[PDB]
Amino acid sequence: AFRYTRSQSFDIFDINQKCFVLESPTQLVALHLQGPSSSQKVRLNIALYRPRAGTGQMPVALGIKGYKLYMSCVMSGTEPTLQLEEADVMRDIDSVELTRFIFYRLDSPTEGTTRFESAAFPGWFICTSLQPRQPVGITNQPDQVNIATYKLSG
Repeated sequence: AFRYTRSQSFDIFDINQKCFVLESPTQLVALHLQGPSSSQKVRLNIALYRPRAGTGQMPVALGIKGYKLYMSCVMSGTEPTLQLEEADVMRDIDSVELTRFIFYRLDSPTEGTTRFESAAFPGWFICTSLQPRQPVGITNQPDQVNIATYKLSG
């Protein structure tokens, strides 16, 4: 279904200039990182895939750079949930199960912004809260009382 092509490291901020930090090994939070603290900003190692749902094709996996984690979308209880999993780099994504790691990177090239739509959960997008220091999650209402728009730089 998808084969790995290459990775590239990016800084990422949401549209309100919050960055990601790894609050605990299983949870990202978004905050305005500043002042006087030891919290380390997360960079993404974005693995680009080639193919072998409403979805704009640039399928990617999102590695949490330096922490040996990849983002995934999975059912928890009865609700789609963003999680972070210890996973090695995957050459092949060739099952419904492994599709949990794939997002479509949706760039708005003119504006230089990006959204990330789950491949396992089409219609669900990676989002942050309007409030700082809350978990990064997924939503089927992107940018509606949350932020689902990012600016990447590499």
